[PDB]
Amino acid sequence: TTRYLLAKSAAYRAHLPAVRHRLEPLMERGLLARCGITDLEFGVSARSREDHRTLGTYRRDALEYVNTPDTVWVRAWEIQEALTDKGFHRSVKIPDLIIAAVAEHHGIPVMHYDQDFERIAAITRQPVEWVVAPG
Amino acid sequence: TTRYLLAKSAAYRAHLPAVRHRLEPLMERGLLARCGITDLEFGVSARSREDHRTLGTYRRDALEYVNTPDTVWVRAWEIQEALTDKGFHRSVKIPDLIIAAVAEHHGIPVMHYDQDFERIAAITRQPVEWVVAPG
Repeated sequence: TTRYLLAKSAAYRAHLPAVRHRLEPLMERGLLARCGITDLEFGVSARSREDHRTLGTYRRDALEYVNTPDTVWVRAWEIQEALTDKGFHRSVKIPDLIIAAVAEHHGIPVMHYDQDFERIAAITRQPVEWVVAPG
Repeated sequence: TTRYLLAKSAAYRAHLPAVRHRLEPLMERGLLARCGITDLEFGVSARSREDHRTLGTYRRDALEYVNTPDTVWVRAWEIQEALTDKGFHRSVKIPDLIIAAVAEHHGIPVMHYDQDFERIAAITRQPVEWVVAPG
């Protein structure tokens, strides 16, 4: 039904059996999504220039593209402001703010393995989901 | 004449006398630029929610805005690919790729204090400048 914007923390664990068990059916159904910044974070995992090309081909084959509206910069600033008094603005990574803003714009959950997405969602009220139960 | 897109590595050193000596005249002349992502990285330095607001007001008063075109995501991916064989894709931060793409789009140098901008410029041939001589 709804797609999930897959965050690095889950993608980098796609090889673990429980995580694969969740991600493979979503992928086969076309329910995993990517955007500009999640592709960039995925590209860090390349092991050669050609492998970076292989990874790009995989991502374009396996995850549905969603656009990044130009509102993400201010939205991320708003979220960062709301995280500041608790001090989370110094630990929540800038790319994760952008990912959250993209997912919120499209009305899709972020699928992740990082409590920081729960810290963002406490502010935005947007849907987020652990790829597998954290415990 | 030309503006400079100010990167975090220089902004975070604005209090050092040599750096202030370079940045204050540029600021007074309206020659320092900001974009969505450089403002986000600056916001990490806030020391309270209200201070985050103070910092935002300062940035809007002190640095000229430039837009972030939707081409930055693919441009950053291209740069990351060209950094991959040397291994720099695993150390050059995603926000710095975006900053470089913004500056390149606008034809303005990045003003920085991080050799990673020189690694990017070796690929793109775009202008970059140390805020003060690195040595």
